[PDB]
Formats: sequence, structure tokens, C-alpha cells
Amino acid sequence: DIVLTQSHKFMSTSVGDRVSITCKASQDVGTAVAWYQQKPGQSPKLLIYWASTRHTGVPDRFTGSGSGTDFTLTISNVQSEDLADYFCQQYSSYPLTFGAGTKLEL
Amino acid sequence: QVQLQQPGAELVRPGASVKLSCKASGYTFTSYWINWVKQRPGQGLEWIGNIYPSDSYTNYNQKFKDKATLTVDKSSSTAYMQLSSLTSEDSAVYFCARWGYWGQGTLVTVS
Repeated sequence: DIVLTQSHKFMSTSVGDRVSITCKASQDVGTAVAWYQQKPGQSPKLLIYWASTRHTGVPDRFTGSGSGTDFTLTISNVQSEDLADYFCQQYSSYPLTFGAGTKLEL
Repeated sequence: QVQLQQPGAELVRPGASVKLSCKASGYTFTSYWINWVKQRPGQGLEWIGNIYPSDSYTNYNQKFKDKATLTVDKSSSTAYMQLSSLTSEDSAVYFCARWGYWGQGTLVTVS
């Protein structure tokens, strides 16, 4: 059972800054990691897959990186529309698992 | 383009079963795996299991295997999930998803 531990539960920042959220897997998952963005009362939206590939529609502002057991989501210039929850997910082996999430507040 | 329509809410009585639907449209229903995810306000997301529409092959979370059953209806392109012996712990938002597209979710409230 691959556990995904996200660094912090909450993270503060204001528009203009650069943020990095980390995801550590309890086992090697190669690069089979995806990041999702979720605003309240809405469904998750895919941002990055295969650790660093941007999905159709996500802005260059988001950049994923890492491999093996340490993954990171980076937002270089945090805009207001980026304040939301962020989850990492592993899809190398069952059961598929998610990280607890990291809330981005001002 | 792709759409995974799920009904907004379901009110269920404790100890009973619930049947959740997920109508897919805008892509070939049989070429993509459909996953079911559970979300309770307090905790993170939790994977229940998945199903491959073409042959109904399923994978379940060890935590949800006898509690949930996954099936599809290839003629209507709908995926279904049933939960039984519902309790307060099952009240949550359940989402059906495929690569790149999640449904709106259905709020299951046991009361």
C-alpha cells in the first residue's frame, strides 16, 4: 500500500509569489504521479501527469518535477485563481492512492 | 467535449443500499477505465475501485470490495456503483472519473 504524504496541510502566500508543494511516496513509483487542483464545491481538475507533463489546458505557471519517491508541484507566479486544494496521486499500482492535500490561502 | 454526468444528490436510509449512475458521453465508452472516488469533507480522496467497460473487469480497494459493486451498461454508456449497509460514515461525495475528466459528483446523505 503506497502512502503519499504531502508536506503541509496549509500554505500561505500572496499573488506574485512562487510556491512548491511536495509529495513523497512510501515506495518507488517511477514517475506515475499526477497532481490535481480542486476548488470548493467543484470536482478535481488534472494539472500534471507522468510527474512533469502538463495537461491540455494548464498554464506554463505550473511545473511538476521529481521521480521515484519525491515529487513537487511548483507555481512560479501565484495568481488569485490558484488559491485551492492540491492533491498528488499515484497510479503505478493498486490500490490507487492520493495525498491528503495542501490548501493554498492568502 | 467529454462528459461524465452524475446526479446531484441521493438521500438514503441507514442500512440500505444506493445505486449511483455515471453517464459518459463524447468519447468511446469502452476504451477508457472508469474509476470511482469517495470524498468526505474532513479527509482526502479515497479510491474505491475501477471498471473497464468493454468486459466489466474490476479492481477494488481492499477496504471497499464487498461493500461496493461495480458494473456498466454498454448500451446506454452508463457506469453504476452500488453500496450497501450504509451508515453515517458513507455520507460523502462520490465521483466517477476517467483520464482527464471527473464527473460532478453525487452527494450521498445517509439520514
